[PDB]
Amino acid sequence: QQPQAKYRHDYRAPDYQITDIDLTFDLDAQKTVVTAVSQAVRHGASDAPLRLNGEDLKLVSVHINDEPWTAWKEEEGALVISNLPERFTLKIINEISPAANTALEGLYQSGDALCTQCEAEGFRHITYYLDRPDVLARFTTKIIADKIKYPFLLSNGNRVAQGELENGRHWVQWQDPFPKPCYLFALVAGDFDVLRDTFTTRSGREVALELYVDRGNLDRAPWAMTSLKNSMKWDEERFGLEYDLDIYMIVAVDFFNMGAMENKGLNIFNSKYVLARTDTATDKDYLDIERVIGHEYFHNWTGNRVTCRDWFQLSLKEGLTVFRDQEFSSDLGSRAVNRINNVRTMRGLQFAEDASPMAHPIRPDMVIEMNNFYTLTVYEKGAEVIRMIHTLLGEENFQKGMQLYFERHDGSAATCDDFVQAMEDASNVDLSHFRRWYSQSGTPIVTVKDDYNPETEQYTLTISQRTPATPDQAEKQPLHIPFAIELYDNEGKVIPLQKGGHPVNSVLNVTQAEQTFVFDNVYFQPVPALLCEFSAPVKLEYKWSDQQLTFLMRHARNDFSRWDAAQSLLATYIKLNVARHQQGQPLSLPVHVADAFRAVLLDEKIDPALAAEILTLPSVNEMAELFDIIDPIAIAEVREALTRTLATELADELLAIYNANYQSEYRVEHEDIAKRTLRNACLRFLAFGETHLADVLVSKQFHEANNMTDALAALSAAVAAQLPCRDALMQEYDDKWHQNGLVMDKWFILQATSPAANVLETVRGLLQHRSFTMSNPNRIRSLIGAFAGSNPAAFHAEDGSGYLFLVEMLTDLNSRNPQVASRLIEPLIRLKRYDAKRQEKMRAALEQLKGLENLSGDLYEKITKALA
Ligand SMILES: [NH3+][C@H]1CCc2c(Br)ccc(-c3ccccc3)c2CC1(O)O
Ligand code: NA
Ligand SMILES: [Zn+2]
Repeated sequence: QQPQAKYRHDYRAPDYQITDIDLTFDLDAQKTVVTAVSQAVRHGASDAPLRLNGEDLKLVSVHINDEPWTAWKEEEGALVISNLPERFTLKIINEISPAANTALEGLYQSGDALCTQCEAEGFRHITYYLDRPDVLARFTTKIIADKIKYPFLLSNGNRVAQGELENGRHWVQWQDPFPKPCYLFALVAGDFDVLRDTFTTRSGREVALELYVDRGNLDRAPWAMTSLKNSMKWDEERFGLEYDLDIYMIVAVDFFNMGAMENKGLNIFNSKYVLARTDTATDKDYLDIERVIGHEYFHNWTGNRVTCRDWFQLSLKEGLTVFRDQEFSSDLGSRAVNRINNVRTMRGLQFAEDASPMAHPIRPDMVIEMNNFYTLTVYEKGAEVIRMIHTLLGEENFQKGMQLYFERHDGSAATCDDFVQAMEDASNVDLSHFRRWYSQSGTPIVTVKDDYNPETEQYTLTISQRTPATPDQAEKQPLHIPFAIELYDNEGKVIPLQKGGHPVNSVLNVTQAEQTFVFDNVYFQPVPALLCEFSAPVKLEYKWSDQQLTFLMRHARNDFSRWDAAQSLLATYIKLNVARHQQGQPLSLPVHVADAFRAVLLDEKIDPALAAEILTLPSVNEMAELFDIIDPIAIAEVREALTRTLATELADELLAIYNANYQSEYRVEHEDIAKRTLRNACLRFLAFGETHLADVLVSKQFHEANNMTDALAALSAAVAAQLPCRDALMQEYDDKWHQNGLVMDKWFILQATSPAANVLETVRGLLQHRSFTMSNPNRIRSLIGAFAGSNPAAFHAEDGSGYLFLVEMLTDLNSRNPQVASRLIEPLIRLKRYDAKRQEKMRAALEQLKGLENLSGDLYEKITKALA
């Protein structure tokens, strides 16, 4: 029987608490023996039994105060112990097999090392325990292993004991003084190179930093170490927070499902977010390592010192920590580029999730498998909700709320409501209506109409809002939407906002279904910038003219507004030509639209970081969100045709800007990164010029590149334009990098996203490639996931071959690695967005998976919602 769902309104405090736990591991890959001594305290009724969670455990013994216990019974996923006193010592001994753990949750094998992953509910795969985040205990961990095979034995906290044994075994004991929920426990055993450094806090605490990597990779760790130090200094300056322990350890592992994990004092990272060298890593990799390193470090306060009362409160730490890593990257790098890409993700990927059968509020109300809810909504929309609080309060009040949040809840497990109340009490801003953002799903739609009265010199905005019903909620109500505006006159000068002789704040409080806002002393009919900086996560409906948008592309004060205006301009003609493609007609584009992008290329006063993003066309997933019914083949071909048209009309300007931004020296510095993004944005268009010219330029950049950023941009362009040099370049890349999995991932992504007519045939053949393996999540997502998620034109082939391919892959991964399978099934859940003939084939595919033997709960939850 598949699992029953759990509901947020059923939360009840635990009948039993555990205050301290002493763990002993006798490590072995085939068999590990765990001994756990816990000090327990009963808070519930005297006749309530102790219910411990446990999965795939071989129980060996159960003692209460050293007495072998007889009043216990094992049930599905639990050990139930009865007739207990109010205080006692529980001792459990059980066995596990890390070598058989292909799901990568609990204690498992990563190559030759042993490591753990315990969030959300993985610790119960190690021993019987109260595997819930509102139980906080002080841990002490003793590890015993073969010295030659496992010379390094790591756990949370500080080393407090160590010894050697006979038969070549040794041991180390660790102690972590901060109580924690078990999902923050970590253990690592293996042989590593160690990069060691130090960081001194502003108050004088010296912290030892230790980065563990595979033998031979010390020259790939310096940037990660630098990013850690940068994270520690920034948190002090911006939030006034210092690290609270003596050591900070990071371990890079090749086999990892969840990107990275914030285990107290012992983070475990996917190698993709640690290792970097200029010849193997791109600018995006460097900046991703920075953001992930920061994200995990910032969890030390927003997550660890204050954790979650229950898993429905996940956004309490993830939304706030994402917001923190966004501010970190924005302060240190380009704020405009960070915001633009964060908005592309919201519009392009999160809106669709909110328009799917899996839609949920940032604080879910119902969950079957908690691992299915580490989502764009909980993370990305969660951060937008935090940012809206920052917008309503301001930086000063916002930090006051942070400090009150920590004062009240440091050392406990809190809820989302606790956080909002702290911000409300500290700032004196009423957030009662704002709380609805936590409980209501779906994307609000904000409609705006304006009117200028020359007689009275008044400008009136009539703003309405509505949220369409979602599969999970039939009731929707208006929200508190912060709506930021700016009014520009005929010269591009900002018009002061005022009413009745008093200034009016530029952040409007849109709180009702319909409302009017009147402004005085509007001397000239203005051009509005609406929803500035994406001030709320909503869809905007305003009948722009092409001239208003090109005006904003020229005169808007904030760089984000200039990019946003260009997106609105493109959207109108993306929709035009998709309709034309469906009727067999070629692309049509007014002359004045191409000229607006010509002016961007030739504007010497525009930040090249911004110009590069305006010259980056929306992705196929961003384009899909513009349509009621997705035609993935028309979207893909219209994107190419638009690229070809602009490449021909702007050929001369593109080549000039491309040559002007050449850089002989390669530096990982934001100004250098910006020029390089603008150069490679021009290269995308130039690849679609005359064949002989494009093939020479692309091949030249590939062979002369002194860094992987420029080499991969050329290789990507050769695949995208199907240039004659493609096959040769792709073979050289393979011949050179086939032994480096991280570098080959980029190669698989290009194969899976290729516009070639035989892409599926090539993808299937790559299942036997020397660098691919179904045992590594990174390889799976780079080839299979990129195909189903990032090549919808091929995944949605009219013959249904894409659906059948994915069914085969998921049949394997459902038994091997359900967590990775659940991420790969997401393209099938969106069937209702497509045409009826495609829906029929996709339902048939879901029905096949629905009838699998040993269907995991991960897929059962999604399949059930999809077929409803
Ligand atoms: N608590 C863990 C859960 C694992 C997880 C998943 Br699943 C998906 C995305 C991220 C992540 C998001 C942003 C930056 C870096 C990483 C994480 C890491 C985490 O949130 O620290
Ligand atoms: Na900055
Ligand atoms: Zn996180």
